[PDB]
Amino acid sequence: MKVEIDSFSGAKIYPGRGTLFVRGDSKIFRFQNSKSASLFKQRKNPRRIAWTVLFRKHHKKGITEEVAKKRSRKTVKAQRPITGASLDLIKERRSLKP
Amino acid sequence: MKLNISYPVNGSQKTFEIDDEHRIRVFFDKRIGQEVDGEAVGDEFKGYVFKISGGNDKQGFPMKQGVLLPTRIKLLLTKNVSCYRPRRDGERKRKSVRGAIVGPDLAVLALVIVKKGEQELEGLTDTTVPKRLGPKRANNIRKFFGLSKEDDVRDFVIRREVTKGEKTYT
Amino acid sequence: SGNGAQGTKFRISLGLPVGAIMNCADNSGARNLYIIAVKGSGSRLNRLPAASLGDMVMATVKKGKPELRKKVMPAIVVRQAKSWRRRDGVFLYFEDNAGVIANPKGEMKGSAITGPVGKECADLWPRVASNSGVVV
RNA sequence: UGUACAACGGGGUAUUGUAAGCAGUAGAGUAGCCUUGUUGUUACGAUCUGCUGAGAUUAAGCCUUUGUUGUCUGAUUUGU
RNA sequence: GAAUGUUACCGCAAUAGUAAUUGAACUUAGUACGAGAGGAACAGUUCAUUCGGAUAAUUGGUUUUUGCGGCUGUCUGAUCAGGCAUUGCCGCGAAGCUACCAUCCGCUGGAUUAUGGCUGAACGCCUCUAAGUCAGAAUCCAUGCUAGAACGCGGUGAUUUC
RNA sequence: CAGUCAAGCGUUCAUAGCGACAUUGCUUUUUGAUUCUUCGAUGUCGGCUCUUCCUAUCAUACCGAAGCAGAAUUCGGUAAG
RNA sequence: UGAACAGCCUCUAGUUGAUAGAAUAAUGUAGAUAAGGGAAGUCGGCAAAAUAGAUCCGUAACUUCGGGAUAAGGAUUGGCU
RNA sequence: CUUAGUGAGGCCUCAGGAUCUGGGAGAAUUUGGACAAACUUGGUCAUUUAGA
RNA sequence: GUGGCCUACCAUGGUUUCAACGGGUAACGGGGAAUAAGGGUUCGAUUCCGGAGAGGGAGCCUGAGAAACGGCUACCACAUCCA
RNA sequence: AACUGCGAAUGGCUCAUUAAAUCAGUUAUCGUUUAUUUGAUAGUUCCUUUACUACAUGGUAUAACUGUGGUAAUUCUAGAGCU
Ligand SMILES: [Mg+2]
Ligand SMILES: [Mg+2]
Ligand SMILES: [Mg+2]
Ligand SMILES: [Mg+2]
Ligand SMILES: [Mg+2]
Ligand SMILES: [Mg+2]
Ligand SMILES: [Mg+2]
Ligand SMILES: [Mg+2]
Ligand SMILES: [Mg+2]
Ligand SMILES: [Mg+2]
Ligand SMILES: [Mg+2]
Ligand SMILES: [Mg+2]
Ligand SMILES: [Mg+2]
Ligand SMILES: [Mg+2]
Ligand SMILES: [Mg+2]
Ligand SMILES: [Mg+2]
Ligand SMILES: [Mg+2]
Ligand SMILES: [Mg+2]
Ligand SMILES: [Mg+2]
Ligand SMILES: [Mg+2]
Ligand SMILES: [Mg+2]
Ligand SMILES: [Mg+2]
Ligand SMILES: [Mg+2]
Ligand SMILES: [Mg+2]
Ligand SMILES: [Mg+2]
Ligand SMILES: [Mg+2]
Ligand SMILES: [Mg+2]
Ligand SMILES: [Mg+2]
Ligand SMILES: [Mg+2]
Ligand SMILES: [Mg+2]
Ligand SMILES: [Mg+2]
Ligand SMILES: [Mg+2]
Ligand SMILES: [Mg+2]
Ligand SMILES: [Mg+2]
Ligand SMILES: [Mg+2]
Ligand SMILES: [Mg+2]
Ligand SMILES: [Mg+2]
Ligand SMILES: [Mg+2]
Ligand SMILES: [Mg+2]
Ligand SMILES: [Mg+2]
Ligand SMILES: [Mg+2]
Ligand SMILES: [Mg+2]
Ligand SMILES: [Mg+2]
Ligand SMILES: [Mg+2]
Ligand SMILES: [Mg+2]
Ligand SMILES: [Mg+2]
Ligand SMILES: [Mg+2]
Ligand SMILES: [Mg+2]
Ligand SMILES: [Mg+2]
Ligand SMILES: [Mg+2]
Ligand SMILES: [Mg+2]
Ligand SMILES: [Mg+2]
Ligand SMILES: [Mg+2]
Ligand SMILES: [Mg+2]
Ligand SMILES: [Mg+2]
Ligand SMILES: [Mg+2]
Ligand SMILES: [Mg+2]
Ligand SMILES: [Mg+2]
Ligand SMILES: [Mg+2]
Ligand SMILES: [Mg+2]
Ligand SMILES: [Mg+2]
Ligand SMILES: [Mg+2]
Ligand SMILES: [Mg+2]
Ligand SMILES: [Mg+2]
Ligand SMILES: [Mg+2]
Ligand SMILES: [Mg+2]
Ligand SMILES: [Mg+2]
Ligand SMILES: [Mg+2]
Ligand SMILES: [Mg+2]
Ligand SMILES: [Mg+2]
Ligand SMILES: [Mg+2]
Ligand SMILES: [Mg+2]
Ligand SMILES: [Mg+2]
Ligand SMILES: [Mg+2]
Ligand SMILES: [Mg+2]
Ligand SMILES: [Mg+2]
Ligand SMILES: [Mg+2]
Ligand SMILES: [Mg+2]
Ligand SMILES: [Mg+2]
Ligand SMILES: [Mg+2]
Ligand SMILES: [Mg+2]
Ligand SMILES: [Mg+2]
Ligand SMILES: [Mg+2]
Ligand SMILES: [Mg+2]
Ligand SMILES: [Mg+2]
Ligand SMILES: [Mg+2]
Ligand SMILES: [Mg+2]
Ligand SMILES: [Mg+2]
Ligand SMILES: [Mg+2]
Ligand SMILES: [Mg+2]
Ligand SMILES: [Mg+2]
Ligand SMILES: [Mg+2]
Ligand SMILES: [Mg+2]
Ligand SMILES: [Mg+2]
Ligand SMILES: [Mg+2]
Ligand SMILES: [Mg+2]
Ligand SMILES: [Mg+2]
Ligand SMILES: [Mg+2]
Ligand SMILES: [Mg+2]
Ligand SMILES: [Mg+2]
Ligand SMILES: [Mg+2]
Ligand SMILES: [Mg+2]
Ligand SMILES: [Mg+2]
Ligand SMILES: [Mg+2]
Ligand SMILES: [Mg+2]
Ligand SMILES: [Mg+2]
Ligand SMILES: [Mg+2]
Ligand SMILES: [Mg+2]
Ligand SMILES: [Mg+2]
Ligand SMILES: [Mg+2]
Ligand SMILES: [Mg+2]
Ligand SMILES: [Mg+2]
Ligand SMILES: [Mg+2]
Ligand SMILES: [Mg+2]
Ligand SMILES: [Mg+2]
Repeated sequence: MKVEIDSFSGAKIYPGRGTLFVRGDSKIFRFQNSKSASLFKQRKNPRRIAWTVLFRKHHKKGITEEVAKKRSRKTVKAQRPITGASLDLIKERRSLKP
Repeated sequence: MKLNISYPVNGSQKTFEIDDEHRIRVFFDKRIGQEVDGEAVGDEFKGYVFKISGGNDKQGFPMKQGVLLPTRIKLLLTKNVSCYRPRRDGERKRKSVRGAIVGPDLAVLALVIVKKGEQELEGLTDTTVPKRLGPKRANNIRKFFGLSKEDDVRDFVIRREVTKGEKTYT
Repeated sequence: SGNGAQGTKFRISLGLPVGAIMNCADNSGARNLYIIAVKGSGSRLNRLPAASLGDMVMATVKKGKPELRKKVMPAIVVRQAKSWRRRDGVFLYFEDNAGVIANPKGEMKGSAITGPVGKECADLWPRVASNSGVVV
């Protein structure tokens, strides 16, 4: 069970919903409802039709908290040395100086 | 599906096989680079935070960070790109690619550990595996060791033993 | 359906009444298929027999190589455009009415099928599984 | 005379697809006064943007309500 | 819908109407049969046709929701918001209605027919028949379904005082 | 449209399937013959629609027969659900 | 507005005369729209649908050389500056 | 050959910014172009050709 | 890189009976070949030179150099393997 | 093994297009690009210009490799750890 989305508007297409359009070039278009789907056949350009996902995304609308910082980073610092040359004698001689 | 988890602090790796929809479904609609908390996936992994790194669907096609889409798309790839190794000078090829968005169409989700859980995982935090090759360029030795352009390298290089049987060589 | 069709066929919206013209979609010579009967059709005073996906019909060719014109022959609707609906809730429709010419056994006359093909048609005539590019 | 009923008002749900107003270094461009401009200034210009997925409509056979206001004995008949 | 006290509720069932149809793929089985060529069927499964009764979650249709938006001509000085063009024109458009264009559902017992038989005389033999009797059909009667006799019926509640 | 006799057809074998000469019937969607009813008027082909009925059954149910090996067919019974 | 005494809207002038009220069943009359197919309907495309202005480009058979010809087939069209 | 219509794809360009470093790199993505295959429909030229 | 190569603005030019333009070519061009009075006629896909193509078109990456095909990319026509 | 460099634009094959095109003989670059081969060709690079700038030589990121994987299937390749 997959929710699909509207290849014109961008809205989730819950099971058994709307209309699916297999075009001549074999590219499929799923429309949630006949509004997008006719707006589609009318050769309308979704980046011009306000209420769509694509129009918004492109017009920087409402996003606010995705352009907000997060907090994901670690701190490692562990040692393995080199395979074939005693991993013991590579932290004693690794006592460094400056 | 299968999880290919890497432990990159220890350089350890191991797979795990997870049936049960709700257990998996924690990865769904997550993208490459999104971190996942671990108790959702199991109770061994309780705590462990996984950043999602790559992985292949059935039929074997690879993922590709930066595509979006939970589908496959056929792309033009070049030198200096993932899932493409060019056979010839300035050779581009048009190849299928799977999206960075996990779905249940995957056989293997590639995961990199970022934070350890309250419990050890056996083939990952129990076992530690060495870095194969050590510093070779001049200054790099001086930085793996911290030596000042004084201490003279020569003797700070690594020396890998191996035996002729009765002759053990350096 | 009928002769040499391994499989059944769950009912699908009938979009092709006798006299419809579907594009010829194989490399046979034909430009179009003009449906004159439907195999396995029903009988009811004044209904037209009507084809859908992966039915076998009987058409003549209106446009095509003269050696293919003015004669009756089997054909198989491979693309619908009158939207039908599957047992998974989806109402899907192609962009054209189109089928490929065949024999009673259900073997094609060209060596390919240009354009897509619905699955229900392909799940039904093996030789169409052969020649199909992108199914559904 | 009450988990009363109604008129509104509120909340949901749904339709359309961004209201009026005001603002703007958006705008092919255009006028006018000189203090003729090292953005000169005052306005005007289809359209564009922002406040604004806003505004408008949403039971008339949608849902719902602690709110507001109101309503709660007119008429006729019936017997083994 | 008057009248069999009034009114109400729950029921009974006379009589009557009645409904389901046909095909295929798998499988059986390349099987029995056949020198071969050829080549079935019963049980099982999956779908279909014709028909019928519903139904509106979905998909489609419909649009005076004159709901939103758009466009022409004009009239209100402009602005705002609007009037007229027998519903001006266009896209979208809920609700309702609605479509094998959409979805769901369409029951199982008995009795028999032809026909094959049992036992068995007539007629020391023989005979499915004479007496008696088994099996039997898209038939018939039921079960089921729709009415409910407005002069067929039952159970039950309450039954008026100025 | 259906019978009776059965000379013949059917390799053989009258009647599996047919059947001459003859002869017996039935039916009333043929066509005739008749002119009883209607000429102070029964609207007059075909189709569309839609209902119902008949059976001399094309299909579907279950059968008997075969010149039925099988598959196909054929003759026949109960049958108009 | 527009080619216009066309259609549509308006000033002047003149009307607001045509039983009424409540609903919005079947069937109608009049005005409409329908997925896919596209005359398979039917005596017959009956009806209905489609076309349509202008600027431009392009334009066949045949001809009484006058035509056939808006033949056919195309593109274009607001606003504002 | 070619009108008209539709138009792949790389290229140029307005944008984009998964990430990944020091204003820069940079994928999916996308605007506008030139180039332009190709499909549909017609026309045209050449060369063939069935036929009572 | 010269250049209507292309774009803008501008003029109205350019070729032709001394045959333009168009059609044909079972036409790649040349070195050459066959035929021996001479003049000629006929021929050259084909070992050397130039050119064009890599199934038909276009597009391009890399590069000193390709519009390359025993390189990519798109479409058209072919056509292969499969779970 | 792999990286890096160079080569894969030569060769070989065919004659389909091609009729002022190609090709030929003859010119032109005062009209431009050129790997290579050959010969030449380089004291200048920092900075308010004494408390100086790694020159005794400044940076990381990768292949191969290890190890974990995916697909019926290709000279497919992903995640991780090195140099
Ligand atoms: Mg709708
Ligand atoms: Mg619609
Ligand atoms: Mg009819
Ligand atoms: Mg459809
Ligand atoms: Mg094949
Ligand atoms: Mg395939
Ligand atoms: Mg009130
Ligand atoms: Mg807005
Ligand atoms: Mg506003
Ligand atoms: Mg304001
Ligand atoms: Mg009502
Ligand atoms: Mg309130
Ligand atoms: Mg009394
Ligand atoms: Mg029936
Ligand atoms: Mg078999
Ligand atoms: Mg066989
Ligand atoms: Mg035999
Ligand atoms: Mg129902
Ligand atoms: Mg119905
Ligand atoms: Mg609806
Ligand atoms: Mg409408
Ligand atoms: Mg309006
Ligand atoms: Mg206006
Ligand atoms: Mg204003
Ligand atoms: Mg008025
Ligand atoms: Mg009027
Ligand atoms: Mg009107
Ligand atoms: Mg409009
Ligand atoms: Mg209705
Ligand atoms: Mg159905
Ligand atoms: Mg039905
Ligand atoms: Mg059923
Ligand atoms: Mg029942
Ligand atoms: Mg029962
Ligand atoms: Mg009984
Ligand atoms: Mg018995
Ligand atoms: Mg016996
Ligand atoms: Mg006797
Ligand atoms: Mg008996
Ligand atoms: Mg008896
Ligand atoms: Mg007897
Ligand atoms: Mg029955
Ligand atoms: Mg009942
Ligand atoms: Mg009675
Ligand atoms: Mg009565
Ligand atoms: Mg009663
Ligand atoms: Mg009674
Ligand atoms: Mg009673
Ligand atoms: Mg009683
Ligand atoms: Mg006779
Ligand atoms: Mg005789
Ligand atoms: Mg005999
Ligand atoms: Mg005999
Ligand atoms: Mg004989
Ligand atoms: Mg006899
Ligand atoms: Mg008689
Ligand atoms: Mg009679
Ligand atoms: Mg008769
Ligand atoms: Mg008389
Ligand atoms: Mg008479
Ligand atoms: Mg009379
Ligand atoms: Mg009369
Ligand atoms: Mg009469
Ligand atoms: Mg009468
Ligand atoms: Mg009369
Ligand atoms: Mg015999
Ligand atoms: Mg036999
Ligand atoms: Mg047979
Ligand atoms: Mg019988
Ligand atoms: Mg009947
Ligand atoms: Mg009867
Ligand atoms: Mg006028
Ligand atoms: Mg009147
Ligand atoms: Mg009137
Ligand atoms: Mg009235
Ligand atoms: Mg009506
Ligand atoms: Mg229609
Ligand atoms: Mg249509
Ligand atoms: Mg048409
Ligand atoms: Mg026609
Ligand atoms: Mg007719
Ligand atoms: Mg007809
Ligand atoms: Mg007809
Ligand atoms: Mg006529
Ligand atoms: Mg006539
Ligand atoms: Mg017509
Ligand atoms: Mg008429
Ligand atoms: Mg007409
Ligand atoms: Mg229309
Ligand atoms: Mg004409
Ligand atoms: Mg036209
Ligand atoms: Mg314009
Ligand atoms: Mg394009
Ligand atoms: Mg440019
Ligand atoms: Mg793109
Ligand atoms: Mg000829
Ligand atoms: Mg001829
Ligand atoms: Mg130049
Ligand atoms: Mg001129
Ligand atoms: Mg001239
Ligand atoms: Mg001449
Ligand atoms: Mg040639
Ligand atoms: Mg020559
Ligand atoms: Mg030559
Ligand atoms: Mg040749
Ligand atoms: Mg040269
Ligand atoms: Mg070849
Ligand atoms: Mg090439
Ligand atoms: Mg080769
Ligand atoms: Mg080559
Ligand atoms: Mg071609
Ligand atoms: Mg598989
Ligand atoms: Mg190399
Ligand atoms: Mg060469
Ligand atoms: Mg780096």
